[PDB]
Amino acid sequence: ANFPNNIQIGGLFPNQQSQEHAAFRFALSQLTEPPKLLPQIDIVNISDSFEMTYRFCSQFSKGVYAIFGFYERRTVNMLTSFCGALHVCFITPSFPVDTSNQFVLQLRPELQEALISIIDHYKWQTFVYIYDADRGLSVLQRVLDTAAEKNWQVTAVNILTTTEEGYRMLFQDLEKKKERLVVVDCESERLNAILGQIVKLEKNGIGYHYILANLGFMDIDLNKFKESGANVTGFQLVNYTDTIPARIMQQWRTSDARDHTRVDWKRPKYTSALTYDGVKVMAEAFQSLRRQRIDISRRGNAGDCLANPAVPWGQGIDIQRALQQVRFEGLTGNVQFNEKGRRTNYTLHVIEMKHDGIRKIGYWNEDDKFVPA
Amino acid sequence: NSIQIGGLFPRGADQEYSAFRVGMVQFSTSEFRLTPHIDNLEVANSFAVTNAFCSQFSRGVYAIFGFYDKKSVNTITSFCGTLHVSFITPSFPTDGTHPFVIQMRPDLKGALLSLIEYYQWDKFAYLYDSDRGLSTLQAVLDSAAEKKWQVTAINVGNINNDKKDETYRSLFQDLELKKERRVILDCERDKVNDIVDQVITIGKHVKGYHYIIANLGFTDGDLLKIQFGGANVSGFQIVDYDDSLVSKFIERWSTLEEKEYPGAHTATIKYTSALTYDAVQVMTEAFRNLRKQRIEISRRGNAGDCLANPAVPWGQGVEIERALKQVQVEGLSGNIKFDQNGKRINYTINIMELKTNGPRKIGYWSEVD
Amino acid sequence: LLKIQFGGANVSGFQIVDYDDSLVSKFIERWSTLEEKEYPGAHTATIKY
Amino acid sequence: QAQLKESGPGLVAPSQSLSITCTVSGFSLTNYGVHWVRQPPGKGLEWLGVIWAGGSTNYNSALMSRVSISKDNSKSQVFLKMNSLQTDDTVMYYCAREDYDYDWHFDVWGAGTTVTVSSAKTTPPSVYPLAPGSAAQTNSMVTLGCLVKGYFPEPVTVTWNSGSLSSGVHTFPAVLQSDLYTLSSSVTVPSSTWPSETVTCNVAHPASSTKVDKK
Amino acid sequence: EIQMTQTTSSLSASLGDRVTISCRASQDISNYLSWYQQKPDGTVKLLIYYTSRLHSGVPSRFSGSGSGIDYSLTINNLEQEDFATYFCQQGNTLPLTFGAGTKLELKRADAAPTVSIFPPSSEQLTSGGASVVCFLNNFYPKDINVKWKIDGSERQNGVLNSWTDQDSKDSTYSMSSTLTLTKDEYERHNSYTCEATHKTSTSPIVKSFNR
Ligand SMILES: *[C@@H]1O[C@H](CO)[C@@H](O[C@@H]2O[C@H](CO)[C@@H](O)[C@H](O)[C@H]2NC(C)=O)[C@H](O)[C@H]1NC(C)=O
Ligand SMILES: *[C@@H]1O[C@H](CO)[C@@H](O[C@@H]2O[C@H](CO)[C@@H](O)[C@H](O)[C@H]2NC(C)=O)[C@H](O)[C@H]1NC(C)=O
Ligand SMILES: *[C@@H]1O[C@H](CO)[C@@H](O[C@@H]2O[C@H](CO)[C@@H](O)[C@H](O)[C@H]2NC(C)=O)[C@H](O)[C@H]1NC(C)=O
Ligand SMILES: *[C@@H]1O[C@H](CO)[C@@H](O)[C@H](O)[C@H]1NC(C)=O
Ligand SMILES: *[C@@H]1O[C@H](CO)[C@@H](O)[C@H](O)[C@H]1NC(C)=O
Ligand SMILES: *[C@@H]1O[C@H](CO)[C@@H](O)[C@H](O)[C@H]1NC(C)=O
Repeated sequence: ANFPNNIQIGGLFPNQQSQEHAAFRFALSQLTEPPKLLPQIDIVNISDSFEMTYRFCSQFSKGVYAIFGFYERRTVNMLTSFCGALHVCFITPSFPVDTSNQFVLQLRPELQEALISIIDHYKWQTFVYIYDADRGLSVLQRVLDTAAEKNWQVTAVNILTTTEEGYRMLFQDLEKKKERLVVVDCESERLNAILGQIVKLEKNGIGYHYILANLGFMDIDLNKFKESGANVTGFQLVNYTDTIPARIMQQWRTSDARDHTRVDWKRPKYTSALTYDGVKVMAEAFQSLRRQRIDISRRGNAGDCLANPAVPWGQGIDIQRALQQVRFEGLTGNVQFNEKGRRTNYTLHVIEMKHDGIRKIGYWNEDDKFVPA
Repeated sequence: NSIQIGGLFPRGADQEYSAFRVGMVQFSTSEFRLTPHIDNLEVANSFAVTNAFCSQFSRGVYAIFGFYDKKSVNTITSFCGTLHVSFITPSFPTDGTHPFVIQMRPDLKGALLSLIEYYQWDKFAYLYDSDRGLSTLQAVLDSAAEKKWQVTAINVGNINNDKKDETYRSLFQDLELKKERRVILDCERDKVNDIVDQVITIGKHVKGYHYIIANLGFTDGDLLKIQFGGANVSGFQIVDYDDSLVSKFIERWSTLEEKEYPGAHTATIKYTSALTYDAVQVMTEAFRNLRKQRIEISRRGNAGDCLANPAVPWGQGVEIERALKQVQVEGLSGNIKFDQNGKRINYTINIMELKTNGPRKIGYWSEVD
Repeated sequence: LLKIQFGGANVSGFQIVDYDDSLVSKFIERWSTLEEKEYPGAHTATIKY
Repeated sequence: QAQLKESGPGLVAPSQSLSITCTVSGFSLTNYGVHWVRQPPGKGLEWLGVIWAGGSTNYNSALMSRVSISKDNSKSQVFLKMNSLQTDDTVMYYCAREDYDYDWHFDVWGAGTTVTVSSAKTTPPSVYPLAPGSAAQTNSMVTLGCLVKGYFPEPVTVTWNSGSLSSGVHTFPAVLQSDLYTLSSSVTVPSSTWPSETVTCNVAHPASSTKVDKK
Repeated sequence: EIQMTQTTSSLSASLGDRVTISCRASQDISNYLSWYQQKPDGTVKLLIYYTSRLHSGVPSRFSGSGSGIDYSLTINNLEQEDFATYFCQQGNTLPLTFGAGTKLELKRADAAPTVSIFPPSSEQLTSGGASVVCFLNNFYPKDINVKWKIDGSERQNGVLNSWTDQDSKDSTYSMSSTLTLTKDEYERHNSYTCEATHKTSTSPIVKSFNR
C-alpha cells in the first residue's frame, strides 16, 4: 500500500485542441508501467488569475499529486506562490521565470546566457533588441546589464508599443548606418506574425543580421528571410534526425496512422517535445517513488485549498525531490534539473541560415560558453 | 448605517495604518459609519493575498482598501474585476486599464521625462528596481530610443544584503569607467538611502554630479547628508508643506505620541500615508454621495463562497465604482479627481532641488502643461 | 577608519602597538574572547594604546 | 492626556431643561468627536447622542425629541441640553471620546456628574438618635443608631462624631421618601467611651448644606 | 438596534480564581465588541477592544474571546482591583448599545446575619409616627428575606428594604430595613420583631422590642 496503481495527475491546458495537448495524451498513452497516470485536463484561460486560481483549487481539492500546465506573465506570480505555499509540484513547459521556488519545474532551458555567448562570439557593439513585453523581460534586464558592463549600444524597442509607422521609423533609423544588427526575443507564433512586416523592410538585404531568441529556429519559415541578403541565427533544442527523437517520432506517426489524435502535428514545434518530456519526467518520478516503497497516499479527503492555517502536504517534499532527481535522455536531449528546479545539462545547437544554407555553427553548454565547429 | 469595508496592510506599514486611523477618526460623518476590518499580511505573497481577499469577501465588504506588490497586482486586479469589488490602492498604478481599481498614486513617467528634457540630458545612468513594475523603465527606454539618448539601465534589485557594499562599489566603479556624471535613482525610501550611503562612502556626492530621485517622496529619505556634499540633486514631491491644509494637518500630527500612533512624532510625512488619509477621505465622500442620492446599496449576507462557479457579481458593485470614480475633493496630495479608468488626473507634482539651505521648490509639473 | 578607507584620499598615521608581533597576538587571542559584562570594552579585536 | 470633565448643574426643577458641559483637554474638539452616555442607578449605560468632529450630530431614536448636543470648537466644549428632565430621567450623564484602532472604541471616558432633577425644596435635614434599647452592649463597639428625616435633597450625608470617630460606621444609602432623605446609619463607636464620648452623628442635606448633630 | 445582553447578572468568586463573563447580541456584531471595566467610584476604562485584543496598559490577566454573537471576557487570576463591574458594547451600528454586565465580588465565609432593632425616640413619638430600623449586619450572601412583625402580627407594609454594598475588609453585605406602624399602634403593640432569613442560616432570627 506504498504507492497505488492509479496516480491522479492534473493538467491546465489553454486550448482544447492543440499540438501540445495531443502530445500530452500520446505520451501518457505510451507508458505502460505502474503506477498508471490518470489525467484530469482542464481548459483554462491562462491569463486570468481568478480562473487559474479556481482551477488550481478545484484540482487540489480532488487530491491531485502533480499539476502539468502552462502559465503566462499574469499567472506565474500566482502559480509559483500557490505551489510553494501548498507543497504541490508544477511541471511547466512554459517560459522560465527568474524568481521562483523549488516546487515549480521549468522544462524550458534558459537562453540569456546562450544569447550573450552568441553576441560575444560575433562581437556586436551597437545593435537593436526587439523585445516582447509579454515574456521577454527577464532576458532584457540581463542583456542591458551585460551591455552596460561591456560598453555596448543596445537600443531596445518593443513590439506592442511600436506601430507600423514606428516599425518604418526604427527600420530607417537602423538603415542610417552601414551595418544592421537586430536581435528579436519573441515566441514562435509572434515571430511568424511579425515576420510579415519584417519582410517589407528586408528585401534589400544590405548588411542585415538577425538573431532569433527562440528554441524553434527550425519552426520559423525561411521564405520571407530568403531572397534577401540577411543572415539569421537561431538556437535549436530538438534534433529530429538522431536515434531517440526519430524513433519516438516514428512511433507517434504509426500510432497516428492507426488511431488518430485530436489535431495533427503539422509543422512540429518544440513545446510538443517539452510536453512529451514532462510526461516522461512525471512517469519516471512516480516509478522511482513506487519502486522505493515510499508511502504515497491522500489520507485526508477533500483537502481544502484556502484554509488558515495552511497545512502543507504530507508527502510533498519526497515527491518534489523525486521529480527533481529525474535524469534521462528524452526528446529534447538530456532532461535533468538542478536544485532550483530549472533545466541544466543541456545542449543548444546554434543554427545559422544564409543563402538558404542551413549550417550548424556549433553547440552550447554550461561548462563551455560556446563550442564552434 | 454600517458600511463594512476591508483593509489589507503589509507587514510593517505602521505609519500608513496610523494615518488610516487618524483619517477614520477625523472624516467620520453622521450619514453612515465605516467599519473596516483590518488584516495585516505580506503583500508580496499571492497566496496570502488570495486568502485574505476570500476571507474578507466572505463577510460582504463594500470596498477593500489595500496595497499590492508587483508579485500580486494580477491577483488583486483579477479578483476585483471578476467579483465587482472596488479596491482603493495607494500603490503604483497598474499597467493599462483595470476596472474596480481606484488608484491613488499619480503617474511619474511624464514628470520624469519632462525633468530630463528640462536639464537637457543626453547620457546618464538609470538605477531601477522591479518593485513597482517595469513601466517607467520601458517609458525611459522608448523615449531614449526616440530622442537618441545614452541610457545605462541597471537593476539594483538583486543586490543581496550580505555583501551589498562590494557590489555597490563595483557598480559605481563601472559607472565611473564610462564617465557617468548623471544618475537617476528609481527606488523606494530604503534602497535610495542605501545607495546614498554608498555614494557618500565612495565619495561621489562632491560637486560635479547630479542625481534625480525618481519617486514622489523627496524629503522622505535622509537628505541632511547630501545637502552639504556639493553636488546638486533634484527630485519630485507630491505633498507640499507650504499649503494650508497640509500645514493644519502637520500641526496636529507632530504632536501625537509614538506610543499610540507609531511614526506620528515626526515633522515630515511619507506620501503613502498621505494617500491613505486621502483614501479615507475619498471613501467617506463616495459613501456620502451614495447616501445623499438615496441609493439603497444595502446588501444582505448572501456573499457566500469566494471562488464560486460561476462567480456571480452583485448588481451594486458597478454603482459603487461609479460613485467612487466621480469623487472630486482636495486633500494632502492636492486635487483628487479620477478619470474613467480610476487613475488620478488633474494633479500637480512639485519639483524640488536640494540646495545648501534645504530643498526648494523650483516648479510644478502637471498633465495639461 | 572603515569610512575614509574607500574615500580615495590617502591618509597616514602612527601606531605603537602592532598586531603582527607574537606577544600582542597571544594577548589578543585571549582578549577578544572576554565578555563585555565582566571586562567592559574587552569583546573587541583591536585595543586602544 | 485627553480628558473630558463633565460639569453639570446637579439639580434642576421638574420638567425643566438641563444643560451640562464637557471641556475636552488634550483632544481638539474639531479633530476627534465626542459621545454622551447616560447610566441609570445600577443599570447599563445608554448612548444618548454624539457630535462628530465634522460638526454633524447624530442622536438616539429614543432621546431624539429631548437631547440636543452643541459643540463650540473655539472654547473646546460640548454641551448637552436635555429639556423636560423627568424624575426617572435623572441618571449619571457622562461623556467620552471615541477612537479607532482595529475597532470603534471609546478610549477616554469622563468621570461623569450626577444629576437628580427633582422639585424638592431645600429642607434642613433632621437627624434623630436611634437608641438600641439595650444597656448591656451586645457588641464590643456600641452600635449607635441614627435615623434621618426631612432631608432634602437626597441623600443626607451622615458622619459619626462629626466625622471624627467613624470606625465600623455602616451608613446605608438613603431611600427618597416623600421628597426626603430617610437615611439610616449604625456607627460602631467606642462602647467603653459611651457615654463619656459618644459619636454624635452629624447629618447634612445634599442641597440645603446644613449639618445637624444628633447623639 | 443590537441589544447586547449579558449572560450572568452577578457573579462572586474569591481571589486566586479565574472567572469568565459572557455576553450575547441580537444580530451579528461582526466581532466588533469591546469590554470595559467600571469601578465603584465611577471610573471607567477600556479593557478589551475588537473583542480579541486588550487595550494599551491593561492588566495582562484579563483577556477576551468569542466571535459572532457570543463573546466572553476571562480574567486569569482575580485580585482586589479586579472586583468591579464589567460591561460590553457593540460598536457595529448606531445607536451603540451597551450591556448591563455583572459585578464580580469577593467570596467570603457563609455567615449568619445578626438581627438588631432600634427603638423610636420621643421626637418620633410626638411627631405622628415611629420607625423601627432593623439593621441585620454580617450577612453573606446578600440574598435574604425580611419579615417585619409589629405587635407580632407580621405586616410587610412599610418594609423599606435598602441594603448596602459589601465592604472589602468586612466581606459581609450589611442589610438594613425599616418597619413602620402608627405611634398609636406601635406604642400599643406587643412585640415589633424583624426576622431576616439568609442562605447560610435557614432559621430566622427576629429582633423584637417590648411595646
Ligand atoms: C483571458 O483573460 C484575460 C484577462 O481578463 C482577457 O483579457 C481581457 O480581454 C478583454 C476583452 O475585451 C479586455 O477588455 C480586457 O482589457 C483584457 N484584460 C486585460 C487585463 O487587459 C482575455 O480576453 C481572456 N481570454 C478569453 C479567451 O476569455
Ligand atoms: C550530464 O550529467 C551526466 C552525469 O552527471 C553526464 O552525462 C552522462 O553522460 C555520459 C556521456 O554520454 C554517459 O556516461 C551517461 O549518459 C551519463 N552518465 C551517467 C553516470 O549517468 C554529464 O556529466 C552531463 N552531460 C551530458 C551531456 O550528459
Ligand atoms: C547642477 O549639476 C549639473 C551637473 O551635471 C549642472 O547643471 C548643468 O548646468 C547647466 C547650466 O549651468 C544646465 O543647463 C544643465 O541642465 C545642468 N545639468 C546637466 C548639464 O546635466 C550644474 O553643475 C549644477 N547646477 C545647475 C543649475 O544645473
Ligand atoms: C552573411 O554571410 C555571407 C557569407 O557567409 C557574408 O558574405 C555576409 O557578409 C554575411 N552578412 C553579414 C551582414 O555579415
Ligand atoms: C543533430 O542531428 C544531426 C543529424 O544526424 C547530427 O549530424 C548532429 O550531430 C546532431 N547534433 C548533435 C549535437 O549531435
Ligand atoms: C483641475 O483642478 C483645478 C483646481 O480646482 C480646476 O480649477 C480645474 O478646472 C480642473 N481641471 C479639470 C480639467 O478638471
